Amino acid sequence: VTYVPAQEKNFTTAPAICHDGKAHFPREGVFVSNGTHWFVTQRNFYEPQIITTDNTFVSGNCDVVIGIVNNTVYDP
Amino acid sequence: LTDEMIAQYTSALLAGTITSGWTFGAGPALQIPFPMQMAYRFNGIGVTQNVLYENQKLIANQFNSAIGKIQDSLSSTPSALGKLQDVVNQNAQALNTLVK
Ligand SMILES: *[C@@H]1O[C@H](CO)[C@@H](O[C@@H]2O[C@H](CO)[C@@H](O)[C@H](O)[C@H]2NC(C)=O)[C@H](O)[C@H]1NC(C)=O
Ligand SMILES: *[C@@H]1O[C@H](CO)[C@@H](O)[C@H](O)[C@H]1NC(C)=O
Ligand SMILES: *[C@@H]1O[C@H](CO)[C@@H](O)[C@H](O)[C@H]1NC(C)=O
Ligand SMILES: *[C@@H]1O[C@H](CO)[C@@H](O)[C@H](O)[C@H]1NC(C)=O
Repeated sequence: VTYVPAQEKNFTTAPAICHDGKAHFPREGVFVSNGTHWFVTQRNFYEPQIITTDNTFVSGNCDVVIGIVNNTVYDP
Repeated sequence: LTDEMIAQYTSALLAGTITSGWTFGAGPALQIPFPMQMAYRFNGIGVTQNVLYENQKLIANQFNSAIGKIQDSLSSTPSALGKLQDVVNQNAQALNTLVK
């Protein structure tokens, strides 16, 4: 008994998010967008979510990565 | 199968692994940038992914240098393909002994 996925779709992606001069990386997700909004989802199934401080970790300042975008991060 | 057919198969496998990763071995193939694939493979041994994103050039240079050194190491040392040569020699010796 096996598991096979299907019905794929196109999206755009970025390696990291720079907010307030710091680089934010995903925990176990991928950063995706469909337009004017950005979300985080798991690899093997589409499930968007809002970016908070409980699914990202911070390292350094957004000056060393090749490819980084500006966006806001919710603060609970 | 002729030689060019096997070469075509090897090229197909190389292209598939370069452009997709491990996704094409189970179901349809999906596309992803190469540095992200490298970061994901880093996460499989116990290293956080940011380590890759701050040392890209160093890793790329080391990779290229290793490939060049592999070419030179293969070229220089003469006795590196012993197994296949041994197989050919054994078959030829058996046939010659049979004919004699
Ligand atoms: C996908 O894009 C659509 C539009 O192209 C977004 O739809 C609206 O987004 C706003 C703000 O994000 C919401 O207030 C609206 O409720 C959304 N729907 C409509 C009908 O306006 C959508 O947010 C994007 N993301 C997802 C996951 O669908
Ligand atoms: C995604 O985009 C490519 C071109 O970039 C296009 O050929 C393809 O039909 C699109 N959709 C899917 C599901 O790949
Ligand atoms: C992606 O490729 C385009 C095409 O050359 C380039 O302009 C852009 O800077 C690249 N983005 C990266 C490497 O983040
Ligand atoms: C992000 O915003 C800063 C100012 O807040 C700006 O200088 C920088 O160019 C922006 N970068 C991107 C990728 O939008």
